Amino acid sequence: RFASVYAWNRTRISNCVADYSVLYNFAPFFAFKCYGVSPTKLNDLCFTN
Amino acid sequence: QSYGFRPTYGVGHQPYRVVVLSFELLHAPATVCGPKKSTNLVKNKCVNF
Repeated sequence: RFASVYAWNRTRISNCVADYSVLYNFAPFFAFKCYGVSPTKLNDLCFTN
Repeated sequence: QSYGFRPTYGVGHQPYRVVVLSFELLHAPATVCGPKKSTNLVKNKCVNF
């Protein structure tokens, strides 16, 4: 039930160890372009949120 | 571990046969070359070699 664009769905992420490598099997991933942060070494970054 | 492929899979999961060509154009005895016709050699005259 992905929300429409006009009312997008915002999801809070809290204290967790997030491995950005087990999500590759979750979606087709037509495009995975990324900005200033690169997903290559992302698994080595600590986020405020 | 198994890398099975199914035609029912969507984009981003279909097999992607890839060939990558590695070159070493570092100034060194060159062999593999393109289809440029060799001309006669001229000395003591300004040319575009």
